[PDB]
Amino acid sequence: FTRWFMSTNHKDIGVLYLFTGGLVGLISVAFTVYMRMELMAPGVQFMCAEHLESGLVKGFFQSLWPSAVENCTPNGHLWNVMITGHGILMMFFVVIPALFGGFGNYFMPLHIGAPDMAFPRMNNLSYWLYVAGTSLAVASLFAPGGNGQLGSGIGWVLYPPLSTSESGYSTDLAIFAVHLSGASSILGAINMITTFLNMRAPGMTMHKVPLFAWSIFVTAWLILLALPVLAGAITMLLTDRNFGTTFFQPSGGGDPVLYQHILWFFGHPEVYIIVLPAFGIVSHVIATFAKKPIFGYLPMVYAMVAIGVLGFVVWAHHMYTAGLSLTQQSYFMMATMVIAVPTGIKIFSWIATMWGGSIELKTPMLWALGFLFLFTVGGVTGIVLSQASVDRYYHDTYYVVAHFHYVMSLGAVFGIFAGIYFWIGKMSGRQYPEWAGKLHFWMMFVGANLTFFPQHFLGRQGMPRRYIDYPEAFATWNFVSSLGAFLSFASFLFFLGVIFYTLTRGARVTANNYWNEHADTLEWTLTSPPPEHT
Amino acid sequence: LEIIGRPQPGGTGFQPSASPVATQIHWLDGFILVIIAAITIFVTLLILYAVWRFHEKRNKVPARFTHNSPLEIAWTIVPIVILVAIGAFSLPVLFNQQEIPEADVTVKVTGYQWYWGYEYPDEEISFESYMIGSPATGGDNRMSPEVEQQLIEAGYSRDEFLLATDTAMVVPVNKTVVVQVTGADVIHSWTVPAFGVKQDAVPGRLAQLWFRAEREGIFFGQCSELCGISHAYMPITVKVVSEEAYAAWLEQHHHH
Ligand code: HEA
Ligand code: HEA
Ligand SMILES: CCCCCCCCCCO[C@@H]1O[C@H](CO)[C@@H](O[C@H]2O[C@H](CO)[C@@H](O)[C@H](O)[C@H]2O)[C@H](O)[C@H]1O
Ligand SMILES: CCCCCCCCCCO[C@@H]1O[C@H](CO)[C@@H](O[C@H]2O[C@H](CO)[C@@H](O)[C@H](O)[C@H]2O)[C@H](O)[C@H]1O
Ligand SMILES: CCCCCCCCCCO[C@@H]1O[C@H](CO)[C@@H](O[C@H]2O[C@H](CO)[C@@H](O)[C@H](O)[C@H]2O)[C@H](O)[C@H]1O
Ligand SMILES: CCCCCCCCCCO[C@@H]1O[C@H](CO)[C@@H](O[C@H]2O[C@H](CO)[C@@H](O)[C@H](O)[C@H]2O)[C@H](O)[C@H]1O
Ligand SMILES: OC[C@H]1O[C@H](O[C@H]2[C@H](O)[C@@H](O)[C@@H](O)O[C@@H]2CO)[C@H](O)[C@@H](O)[C@@H]1O
Ligand SMILES: CCCCCCCCCCCCC
Ligand SMILES: CCCCCCCCCCCCC
Ligand SMILES: CCCCCCCCCCCCC
Ligand SMILES: CCCCCCCCCCCCC
Ligand SMILES: CCCCCCCCCCCCC
Ligand SMILES: CCCCCCCCCCCCC
Ligand SMILES: CCCCCCCCCCCCC
Ligand SMILES: CCCCCCCCCCCCC
Ligand SMILES: CCCCCCCCCCCCC
Ligand SMILES: CCCCCCCCCCCCC
Ligand SMILES: CCCC[C@@H](O)[C@@H](O)CO
Ligand SMILES: CCCC[C@@H](O)[C@@H](O)CO
Ligand SMILES: [Ca+2]
Ligand SMILES: [Cu+2]
Ligand SMILES: [Cu+2]
Ligand SMILES: [Cu+2]
Ligand SMILES: [Mg+2]
Repeated sequence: FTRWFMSTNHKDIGVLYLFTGGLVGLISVAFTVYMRMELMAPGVQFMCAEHLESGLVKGFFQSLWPSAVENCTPNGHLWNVMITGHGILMMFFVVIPALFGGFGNYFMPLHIGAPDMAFPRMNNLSYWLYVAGTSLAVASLFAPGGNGQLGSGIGWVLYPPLSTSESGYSTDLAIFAVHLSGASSILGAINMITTFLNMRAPGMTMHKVPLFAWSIFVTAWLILLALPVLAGAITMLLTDRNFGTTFFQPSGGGDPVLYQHILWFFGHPEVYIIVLPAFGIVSHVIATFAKKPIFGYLPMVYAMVAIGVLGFVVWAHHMYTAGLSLTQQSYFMMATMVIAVPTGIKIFSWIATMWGGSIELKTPMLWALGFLFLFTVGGVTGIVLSQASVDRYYHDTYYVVAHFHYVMSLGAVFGIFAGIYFWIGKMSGRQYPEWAGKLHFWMMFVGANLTFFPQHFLGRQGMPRRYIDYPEAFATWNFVSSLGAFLSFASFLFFLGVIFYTLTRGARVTANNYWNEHADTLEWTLTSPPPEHT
Repeated sequence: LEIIGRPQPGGTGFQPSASPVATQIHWLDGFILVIIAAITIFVTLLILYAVWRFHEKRNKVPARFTHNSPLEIAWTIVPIVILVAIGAFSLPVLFNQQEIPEADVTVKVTGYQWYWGYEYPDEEISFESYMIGSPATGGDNRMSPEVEQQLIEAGYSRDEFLLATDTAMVVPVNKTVVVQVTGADVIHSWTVPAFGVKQDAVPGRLAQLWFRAEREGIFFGQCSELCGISHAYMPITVKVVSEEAYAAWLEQHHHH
């Protein structure tokens, strides 16, 4: 029953994180469907202030049917609350819990030959803090918030003075949610690092550790430095809001830009915390289906270390228009460009792994090959954005939105899907139907590119971020992007059907290693599923 | 006045340039776009070729190499070289952008929730600019028969809804304009795509930007820092006019 939720075993905890991250992902993806319904056409047709005067279930269902513009008073606060909830859920309650809490907890001990993590009760606590934080984030949506409505419409990074002046206590709930997510991440990281350092199998030297376990190890270190700094930033928001401090209020001598330095000191590392475990999965998947050992194992490890270190000295590329000196803009621009070098080494080494292999195009490999192409698309627009003189035009436009959905939704998320199809047989004892995996891949690949590639055009044409409505000239590519989002949502509902089918009636797995001998890490020597004592 | 600084239906490129700084952005971006498109096509072709050439039915026995020293040196040095080339062209543009020249015209701009305040300190002119269709003009941030008639009466069309304001920032062509930007309540951001300028309007700070418009016309921007409920509804209209038409506008404001 609920003895799933009480387990301390790293495999059980990993599975909780994976299912929960997927459920929260469905919530946040559903928000984006509603967002793209409103952005499909200029004029506001869905987010009408008139829906507020009904109940909370009457108003909900009215909100999903378009109104005529003359019957729809634009409610910008609902727009701002949706995109804020969308971003907060994704960045704190979906992809890192899936990759780090999910695949990290399940497979890193297996990959290093550890029977369990150093602190199993602390690992179970980490999961409950994650659920608590998620619950507070969702609760904030229904709490008294800005403009005498419900929810915080302040953006996922909570900039003051907007965040500190938002009425209600919704924003305080969102700050507590983020606090709880940071605690979950730090506990997880403490467990990862201790287990990696102390509980490796004797005879597994550190230079025989699989790349995925390396990626979880580096990620855990980034968390330990970045998340306490975030806890400081948002506690200062909480005291400016509630305890009379003036850290970010100019009337009391404070400076709103100070918050941005502290937030982004966490905020850039956050995205390398997202993507590094995806890098690790891609290395395991490509080696398996190219039937060839990973090219340049030691450069792969060093590149992840370099990326993680460089990730701490680039933060002000999020602040080129916030009043930075020309000297600061020049430094942060050049520091940011360096990250392309270790990332390129990993992209080229993945291609070199395929080169001369015997390539099998099964579903996990499709996700990994899509990752290589789409993460590169997103990575190079990041390099565009590092150029402060071009970012002057692109900052706070949909060009930025296009950039970060390519690296996250077409990149890190492709890693998540690669992992699920790679490992669902190993975790469950049941195999996914191959044709459905491939159809899921192609629907997502077509839909997600239709969603986000036209957002480059919108950004180049000057469409700002965080807008409920837009000038008529932006209609064409917003319509295309919304169609892509609807196709992608169908792909995701299909995927959930594939998972339901797989876990209830999928073909029984008979082999310890149902792939091939080039899946050469320790989980493939165990049964499918592995024994209770991992 | 011709409407120049605005998005166009189905557009995929930048808004037209009307300043030397905007022109440099177009050149720098186009240069980088050719590079990253080459890199991306190259990466994509390598993957597709590898999949075709080394598909399991075509190459049944995989190789086992994991190193290639000349190739790994090459694929570390060439990226560094490419980045240095980009930075070499992009740092000059950045310096030209951020070094404030001597002003011919000075405007102080204040972002409010949700509108902009303009002050010309040399001229003792001040006014506020609201979106046509905002509550200030009797609307509620949506198109309506009244709003389209207001747009028409002000010299615009329904297509400029969410861009056109009731008053415009008027400046002379081919003169250096220095804009001082601050925020009154929360952070806003003042921008004009056609001029290649954007500067956050931060409460407690006065930041500067500059532009020199190289042709007359109408140029639009939109508030570019999420500021609350009508973030989408506090745009920017700049009218670039002849030196003589600029003076005529100044004189229309002179109280006798
Ligand atoms: C997975 C998450 C993720 C990842 C990995 C990245 C990776 C990068 N990002 Fe991104 N980014 C975000 C998520 C991510 N980002 C988010 C969420 C925001 C917005 C935050 C907000 O405001 O809400 C953001 C915004 C953001 C900004 C601020 C823009 C603005 O708001 O105006 C900048 C500025 O430089 C930036 C740049 C980069 C760079 C240089 C990389 C590099 O790490 C990329 C390196 C990879 C490559 C370059 C491709 C592979 C390399 C090669 C093939 C070698 C050859 C290539 C060259 C020589 C160029 N991104
Ligand atoms: C991981 C991060 C992530 C992901 C996956 C996404 C996914 C999507 N997002 Fe994004 N988005 C953000 C992070 C992400 N987003 C952030 C940080 C912001 C900024 C918020 C702000 O401005 O403050 C943002 C803002 C943002 C905007 C701009 C809002 C604005 O400026 O007003 C838009 C516009 O359409 C958008 C749309 C979408 C759509 C249509 C999808 C998807 O529907 C595309 C299709 C994807 C899928 C169908 C599946 C995704 C899979 C998972 C999430 C994995 C689930 C887990 C398991 C399966 C274990 N989101
Ligand atoms: C995949 C799962 C979920 C997918 C959900 C898809 C929802 C699609 C909504 C249908 O389109 C909306 O509703 C009306 C029928 O299309 C249109 O009315 C509109 O008609 C005109 C369209 O130009 C507008 O100007 C009017 O403002 C407006 O009321 C309008 O175009 C559009 O907003
Ligand atoms: C969007 C969501 C993302 C998808 C996530 C991927 C799905 C994860 C795999 C399912 O989890 C496994 O299912 C098995 C069910 O067969 C369990 O085996 C177990 O079954 C018995 C109880 O059912 C136990 O006593 C045994 O220890 C063990 O063999 C096992 O514990 C459990 O972890
Ligand atoms: C929420 C929106 C979701 C929209 C999703 C749209 C769903 C489209 C379903 C298409 O129908 C399927 O086509 C497959 C064609 O491959 C068939 O598999 C067949 O072909 C496979 C590939 O050869 C074989 O492995 C199988 O034996 C064989 O069932 C499969 O049975 C059949 O049902
Ligand atoms: C919005 C909700 C979306 C729902 C998503 C549902 C996705 C999962 C569908 C899997 O479909 C099954 O795949 C099998 C292929 O793996 C088929 O077996 C077929 O093919 C096998 C393999 O050849 C044969 O042995 C079987 O007898 C034969 O029925 C089977 O018919 C088909 O139904
Ligand atoms: O656009 C030309 C630009 O050149 C100079 O700026 C140099 C600077 O002097 C150097 O220190 C270098 O590191 O940065 C800039 C790169 O061009 C002028 O000083 C500057 O005013 C001028 O705009
Ligand atoms: C059932 C969970 C998915 C939520 C769908 C998002 C639509 C939200 C509509 C907002 C209505 C405001 C009252
Ligand atoms: C002409 C009357 C309106 C026809 C369009 C209705 C579309 C409603 C779509 C609702 C989808 C909710 C998920
Ligand atoms: C009692 C005020 C809140 C204290 C939180 C920390 C403030 C110090 C700044 C630290 C910056 C992040 C480490
Ligand atoms: C814990 C890291 C905090 C982020 C650094 C804050 C730097 C403040 C620099 C202010 C620069 C004024 C010129
Ligand atoms: C970017 C990923 C593309 C990978 C190409 C896959 C080609 C699939 C050919 C069909 C193989 C049997 C269905
Ligand atoms: C296991 C063999 C199945 C063959 C590939 C199925 C996927 C077909 C591509 C569909 C593309 C639609 C978007
Ligand atoms: C490279 C991904 C492309 C995704 C499709 C977007 C459509 C682009 C069409 C551009 C030309 C239309 C006139
Ligand atoms: C001009 C009216 C456009 C309305 C079209 C609605 C398209 C909805 C498509 C949903 C597709 C889901 C895959
Ligand atoms: C490699 C991704 C680059 C995304 C930028 C798309 C820009 C399209 C250029 C069109 C410009 C028309 C002049
Ligand atoms: C607004 C007119 C300027 C247009 C700039 C086009 C420059 C393209 C740069 C191409 C460089 C290739 C190496
Ligand atoms: C590898 C990083 C390249 C640095 C580059 O941007 C500048 O230093 C070129 O002047
Ligand atoms: C163009 C006429 C100049 C009028 C001048 O007196 C005013 O701008 C100052 O108040
Ligand atoms: Ca709409
Ligand atoms: Cu960053
Ligand atoms: Cu504003
Ligand atoms: Cu704003
Ligand atoms: Mg901004």
